[PDB]
Amino acid sequence: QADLAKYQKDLADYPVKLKAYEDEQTSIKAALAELEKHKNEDGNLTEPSAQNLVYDLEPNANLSLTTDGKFLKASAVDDAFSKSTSKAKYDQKILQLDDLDITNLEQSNDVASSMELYGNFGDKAGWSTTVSNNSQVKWGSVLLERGQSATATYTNLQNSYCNGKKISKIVYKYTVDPKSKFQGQKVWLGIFTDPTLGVFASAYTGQVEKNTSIFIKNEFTFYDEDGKPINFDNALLSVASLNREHNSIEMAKDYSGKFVKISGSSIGEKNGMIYATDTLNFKQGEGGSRWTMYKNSQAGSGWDSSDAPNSWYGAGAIKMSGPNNYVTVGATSATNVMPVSDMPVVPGKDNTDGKKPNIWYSLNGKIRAVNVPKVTKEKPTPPVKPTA
Amino acid sequence: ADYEAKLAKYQADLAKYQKDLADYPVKLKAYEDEQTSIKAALAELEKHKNEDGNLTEPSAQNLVYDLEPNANLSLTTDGKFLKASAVDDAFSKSTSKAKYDQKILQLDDLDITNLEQSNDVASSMELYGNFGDKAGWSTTVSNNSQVKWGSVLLERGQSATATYTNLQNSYCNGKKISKIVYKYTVDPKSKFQGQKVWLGIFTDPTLGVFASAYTGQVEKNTSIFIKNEFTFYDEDGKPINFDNALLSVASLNREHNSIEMAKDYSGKFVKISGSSIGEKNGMIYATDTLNFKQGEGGSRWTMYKNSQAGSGWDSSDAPNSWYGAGAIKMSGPNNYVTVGATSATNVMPVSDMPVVPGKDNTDGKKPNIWYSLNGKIRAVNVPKVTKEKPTPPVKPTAP
Amino acid sequence: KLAKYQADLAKYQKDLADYPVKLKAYEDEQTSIKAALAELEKHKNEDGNLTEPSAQNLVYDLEPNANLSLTTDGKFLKASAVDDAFSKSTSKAKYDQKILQLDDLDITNLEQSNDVASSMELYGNFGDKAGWSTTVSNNSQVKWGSVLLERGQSATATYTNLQNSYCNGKKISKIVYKYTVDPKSKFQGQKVWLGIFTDPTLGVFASAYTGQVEKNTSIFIKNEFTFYDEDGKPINFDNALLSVASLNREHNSIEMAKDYSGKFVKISGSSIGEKNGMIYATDTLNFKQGEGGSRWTMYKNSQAGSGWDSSDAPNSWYGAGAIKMSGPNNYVTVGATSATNVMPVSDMPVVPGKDNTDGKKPNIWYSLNGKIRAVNVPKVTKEKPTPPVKPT
Amino acid sequence: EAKLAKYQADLAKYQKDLADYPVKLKAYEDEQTSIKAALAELEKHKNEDGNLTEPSAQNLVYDLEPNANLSLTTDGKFLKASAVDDAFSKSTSKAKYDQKILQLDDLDITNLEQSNDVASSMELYGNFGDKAGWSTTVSNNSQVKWGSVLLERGQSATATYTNLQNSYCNGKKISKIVYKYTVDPKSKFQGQKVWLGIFTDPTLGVFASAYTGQVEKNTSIFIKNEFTFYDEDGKPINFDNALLSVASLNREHNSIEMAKDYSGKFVKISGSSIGEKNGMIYATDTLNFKQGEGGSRWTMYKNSQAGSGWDSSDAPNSWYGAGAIKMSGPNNYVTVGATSATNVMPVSDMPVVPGKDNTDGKKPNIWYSLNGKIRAVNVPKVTKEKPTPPVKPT
Ligand SMILES: O=C(NCCc1ccc(O)c(O)c1)Nc1ccc(O)c(O)c1
Ligand SMILES: O=C(NCCc1ccc(O)c(O)c1)Nc1ccc(O)c(O)c1
Ligand SMILES: O=C(NCCc1ccc(O)c(O)c1)Nc1ccc(O)c(O)c1
Ligand SMILES: O=C(NCCc1ccc(O)c(O)c1)Nc1ccc(O)c(O)c1
Ligand SMILES: [Ca+2]
Ligand SMILES: [Ca+2]
Ligand SMILES: [Ca+2]
Ligand SMILES: [Ca+2]
Ligand code: NA
Ligand code: NA
Ligand code: NA
Repeated sequence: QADLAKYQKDLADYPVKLKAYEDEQTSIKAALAELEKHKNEDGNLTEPSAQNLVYDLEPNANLSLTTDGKFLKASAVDDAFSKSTSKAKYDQKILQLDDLDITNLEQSNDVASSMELYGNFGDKAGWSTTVSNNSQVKWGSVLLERGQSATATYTNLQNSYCNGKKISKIVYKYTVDPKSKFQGQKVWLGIFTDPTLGVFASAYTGQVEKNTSIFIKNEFTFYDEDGKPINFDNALLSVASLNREHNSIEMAKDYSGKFVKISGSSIGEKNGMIYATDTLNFKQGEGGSRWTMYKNSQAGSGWDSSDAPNSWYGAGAIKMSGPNNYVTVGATSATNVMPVSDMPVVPGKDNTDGKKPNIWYSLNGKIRAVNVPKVTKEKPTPPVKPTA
Repeated sequence: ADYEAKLAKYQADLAKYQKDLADYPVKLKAYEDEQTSIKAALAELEKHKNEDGNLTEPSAQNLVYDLEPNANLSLTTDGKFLKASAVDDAFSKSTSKAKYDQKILQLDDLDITNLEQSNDVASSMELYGNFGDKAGWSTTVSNNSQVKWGSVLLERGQSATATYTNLQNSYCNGKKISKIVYKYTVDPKSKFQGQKVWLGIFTDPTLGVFASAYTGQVEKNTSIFIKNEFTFYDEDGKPINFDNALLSVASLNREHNSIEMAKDYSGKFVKISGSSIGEKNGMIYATDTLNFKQGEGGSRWTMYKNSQAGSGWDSSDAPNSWYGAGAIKMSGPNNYVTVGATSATNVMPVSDMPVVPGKDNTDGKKPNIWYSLNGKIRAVNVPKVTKEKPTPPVKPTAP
Repeated sequence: KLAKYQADLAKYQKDLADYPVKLKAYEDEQTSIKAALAELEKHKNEDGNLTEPSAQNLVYDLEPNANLSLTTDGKFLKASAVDDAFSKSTSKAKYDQKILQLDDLDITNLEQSNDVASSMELYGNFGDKAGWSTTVSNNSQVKWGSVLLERGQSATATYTNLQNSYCNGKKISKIVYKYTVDPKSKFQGQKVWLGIFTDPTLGVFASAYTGQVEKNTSIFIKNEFTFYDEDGKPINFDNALLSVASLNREHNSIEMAKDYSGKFVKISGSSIGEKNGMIYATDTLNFKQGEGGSRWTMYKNSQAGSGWDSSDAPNSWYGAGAIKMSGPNNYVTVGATSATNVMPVSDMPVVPGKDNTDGKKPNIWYSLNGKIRAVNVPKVTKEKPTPPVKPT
Repeated sequence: EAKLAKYQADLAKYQKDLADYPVKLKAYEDEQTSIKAALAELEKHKNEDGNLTEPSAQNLVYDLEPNANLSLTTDGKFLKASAVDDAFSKSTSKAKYDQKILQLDDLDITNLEQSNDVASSMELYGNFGDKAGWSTTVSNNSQVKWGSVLLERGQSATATYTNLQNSYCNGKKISKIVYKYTVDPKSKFQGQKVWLGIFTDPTLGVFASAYTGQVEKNTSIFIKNEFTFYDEDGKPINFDNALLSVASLNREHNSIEMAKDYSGKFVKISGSSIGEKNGMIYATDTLNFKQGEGGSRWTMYKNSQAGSGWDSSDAPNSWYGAGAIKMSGPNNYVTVGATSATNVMPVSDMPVVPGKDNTDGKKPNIWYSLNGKIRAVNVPKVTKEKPTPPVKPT
């Protein structure tokens, strides 16, 4: 049919595609050869590896959402943000997600028929958030009980590829782990339209909680332009911003694939859990922490930043394969993880202090090790000429 | 005994040392006199810092970088080079065709859909503009003055790197600039509906770049943003560490429905007194008024020249150019800034916007922008630092 | 009470000692005033002279140290909020040059709910803004309290701590002055910012300006005032001359007074006259020399006689008139209006290059005081003294 | 025959004037040559300490009039020498009074506000008569006399100075000066009255005080000065680029002495603390009270330190606290006063002196003078008028 003109163009373009593929392969192999000489230096993967999951930022993605919980009205999200422990920041045109008291989301009058978006856009453009400051973020919100879930279909992806195949759709299921130890009965899930931004999960009702935890199970499958699942092939899933304070541990567990250590990172694997195993990582000098997670006077501080060079201090990876992968990410009181005997002691700070049962987390391909070569080009197949 | 070759070397170095030593007092006196003049000028400018067109904090300009019409441009990219054939063809069709048929290259009317075919791709950069068989044509850049640009087609995250050489008039803190390496990257946060961006990178580095995602229709809630990372090099190919250099961020147009801005920049914002341009939330733009038409949206002057006094401020010759300009004080060898255009609704709510009768602030805009980053600071009477403090020559030791 | 019949008798002794001096001062001031009026009757039709010669018994020119108290049925505005509004929108530019440009203030940023205060707060080029400039009196210090009013709403100002002002020789100790937004004003918004200056002779700035000029627009403030003496007793004006000044008329805008007690008094040669119960530039503009029949330019420039719109300008009278007033309670509405609201385009002066239908900002600065702009008007400062009474 | 005698005496007076005309003309031409050479020389030193930035001669010779006679009118109250002396003997003043010192800046004017303090005519007071040998803060051991008035805001006193002996303007002898002092209504002193001590020597200026014994925050006293100079014939003398010395503008950490609302143009002395900003002449950028404090180069009172005592009438570095006003025309004016620093600028903008509160209250008083004693160095004086040849009587 008219297939022969697309064959002509594909054939004219095949040598360029092939040379690009071979050049990138050459560069990747040279980069890995060099990285083998620094694999035990700070910020490097201990086992050198390329990244074939190019998946760092999708700010223009469109989000669709199903749930067996309740959708929340954007009105209700706004109202809850305007009250209780968040109200202060709300009055300074700041959306403080970790201060949101979800008690004001639990009325039945707050429930919507479909997902509605909220964030620092629209009539709140120019506000900033705790997620990306004044960069614009939008999220749909659901209210879940233990065991209930929300399924997010992200489309309109523009920058993400898997071993050179374009990722056109991501279907992600967030489930509230029933073994979570939060004192409340509901969880607010703010699912960002950008899938690389992950989710904010909160059972916070305005007071801190001892021996508490919130854990979200994540099951995801990636799809190409044909709606065909993409089988991961030693893809590197970035698990980053695993903060550990003196009284709180952010961790991942129950995951497919193999933990991948970043050399010099506080994050390691112990008893099937990925977290800061031996030191804190909140403030320099406290509990063996090398750097401060927020920015201040000290050099190397502010590592809990997406663009921070020493981001890797709070990050690790998971080597994954297959089309369906999963991992549970959450926050838990230190006492749930280990006895107080085993804990680092920080002068003036009680390890038994309560913590807010909330967490912001994301799972993407933005691996935090340095000089990780990306696999962006697929080996092209020769075009076939159509039959007349 | 081949200590004769070293002896000839030593003797010619000993004559060059003697000439350098003969010229050192003159160089030192010139440097000290320029320092005296600059300090007196800054002391004088401190008395006008709250008057129209003056820097809020008086400062000298040690980045002499306004004019390089003869520069040579080489270009790398991870996108696709565009043939001059293809650029011409795209200019000859669609929303651009009209002006093309009047022998005018209207860059902001170019529909880049006719640049997205693969037969349009070249293996190396090709130049296009109002020269050759199009000499005498007009462009929206410098009217009929001759301009040339190379073209690339990039997706989000892709980039083009421009090496400008053959520089003739540019200096930084008195060190002559011999090479500029400049990387233009398509910001993935751009909100244009397409997937491609045409970059026209002008051979004159002071002319900046034209970026366009325009496909023939305006777009609501749209934006195009280009990240710029640059390093300047001297005669020896050694990077030049900026020392409070003033990078002019100029012609930041704000219409009723669209804002041109700079953000994510190294250095600190430098205000021009009375300018529409200020800084808010880490972005440099017309924060509180428009600057398109006198009387519309609080703007003091009209950007195009007409009957009204002070109009045509969006020109290079315009004495009130500073009305649409600001600066960035920068230091270090590697500097960066993202410049772009975005629909007003992306920046602030309609509640907060200036109201212009008869014009919808939510109107779509073309996702394109022309911008340039140079040393042509638009404040008035800014003294230039042209002379570098000389080091005494060292005597060579005999062989 | 036995001690007071010695303090009143000691204060009587001094009152009796100065009564001859007070009486001599009164009688010569009377002589000088009568001679001045006799002379002025010979120039009453010369430029800058009152058409009907008259003395000024309202000494009321400058009260920079007066204290201002304020009630309202509108909303008080926080000084913080006023500052914030000045820092934004059409004023921001001048604000960043340490200038408070009152006629450029976009009052939309005063209409938020946090902007309201429980009591009047002062703002101006004082305090942490000392050394700043205003469009009111340039580098001189001015302070004003601010309210946000709807049509028909009002603010009442009590000025005390007056130091230099007198009425029929009687010292003025208190002025009560009510500003009301005329509901017939045609501005496009629903709110008006009132900046009421602590110096009552500086009047008020009224603005409905929202960042855009407006066609067929107007802002009008009703003024009802009563003056009080030391004993807190109202003072009955007796042909007092109220100066209605700086009535600017551009090609598209007319500043005027109307609905006033008393009778208009013309200054000979002034652009200002009375027509259809309104006091304004009746026949010519007064903005630029040669434009619309205007003799002089209101701002200072190249031309002789320019800069008439100044307190110290010798030809200020070109934009001023008077109102002869009597009684204790007087009133007048002052405002600005688009020329199209006053007369058809048929009747308007034609200025090449300028559209008479151009929109204008719905704001105005005005003041009503005793600084009559006619020349050589003798002032009545001395009261005829009453003989003291002896206590018993 | 009765008028042929007058024609003969006019013919001898013409004969005399004609005999003196060549000498007068040669003297004038020689002084013009000397002044032009001096200005040519001064232009090469115009940016050195103590020099006028734009070199100029001084044609207002007006330094010293100790024998001048003063007459005074007012719309306020004349003060008796009785009352001035009594007030000097009491309150914040009394101490210095007991050591035979008249300390004007310590005078509590509260004891001038009673009614038998009032006189029908000006009366003089000072370190003369039974107080000869006393000291004043004006000229210390030199004899000075002043008449005193009590004014409210807007009230004024007009001084006619005659019997002038040493002062000239563009070569014309000054025979009379009429000078009006008005209390600026914008003054912020807490009081309601001002004492004006107007010295018989017009070059000594005036002392203005609203001081009632306590310092005042956010305070100010300002006196408006309007003056016209007259020649032998009673004709006003039209100034022609005369230099009016605006001097002793002291700026402490909490107080600024300044001039404003002036006819003419400000003239800067190179290296002086005094400059012009927003139409006001004062120490614009540094204090000038004590060396090292607030950027001040020298100490205003005399002590050990070199260059100190600059606030002196003879001090060679007088120019450190001085500027000038180039004036023309017959009627000139300027308002001089003292004001709390907070009235001029925010504390943010103020020079910082450790241990000293910039918001401290100050006494609302000031001594100032406006004369021709220009404090820049080597300013050539213009003493000779171009003479006109006499005309012969008929
Ligand atoms: O790395 C992070 N998060 C920084 C930690 C943080 C910052 C501020 C807080 O207020 C806060 O609670 C936590 N964020 C990120 C975002 C998007 C990504 O695509 C991505 O790959 C990583
Ligand atoms: O240097 C320039 N560039 C030309 C701007 C322009 C753009 C598109 C056109 O179509 C056009 O005609 C002109 N003029 C300028 C720059 C910076 C300024 O702040 C400013 O106020 C004026
Ligand atoms: O002296 C005043 N008021 C202040 C002067 C002024 C300052 C800034 C302005 O923007 C402005 O409009 C007016 N009234 C006056 C002056 C001149 C007249 O011809 C007259 O009739 C009244
Ligand atoms: O010499 C004078 N005026 C009299 C000095 C004086 C004033 C008040 C006193 O209380 C006092 O004791 C002495 N004027 C002057 C002096 C020094 C200067 O640097 C300058 O610019 C001007
Ligand atoms: Ca975290
Ligand atoms: Ca532009
Ligand atoms: Ca007016
Ligand atoms: Ca002094
Ligand atoms: Na975040
Ligand atoms: Na251009
Ligand atoms: Na005014």
